[PDB]
Amino acid sequence: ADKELKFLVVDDFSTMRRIVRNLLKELGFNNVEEAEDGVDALNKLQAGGYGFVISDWNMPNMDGLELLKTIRADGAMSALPVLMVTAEAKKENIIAAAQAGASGYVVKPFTPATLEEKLNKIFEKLGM
Ligand SMILES: [Mn+2]
Ligand SMILES: [N+]
Repeated sequence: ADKELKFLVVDDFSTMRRIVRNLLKELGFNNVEEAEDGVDALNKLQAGGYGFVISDWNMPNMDGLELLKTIRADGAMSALPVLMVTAEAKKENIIAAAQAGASGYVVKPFTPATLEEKLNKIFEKLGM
């Protein structure tokens, strides 16, 4: 994928965002910004420039599932890739994410290898 691809990393906890940001850097992606909930995320997304969202599940103000649905229903942002992160693979979460059109899911805690594989799966599928 293009190393200038701009990522938005969304989580209400700084430590989780820092993990993802560092992993993206290791993979060669330095164009990365952070958001602390779904509303903060949409505010950044609608300001423009983003090509990929990595979002947690549970957040105040607007949670990750709601963020995903809002993105998918948006007349402009509908196609934006969104990788959802879930604390544990409760089948209901995984199912809900799939139904709502998530690009992929990853269960935390996750290894660097797992995130890399998940991202590449999405890139390759989308011809990125
Ligand atoms: Mn959370
Ligand atoms: N939700």
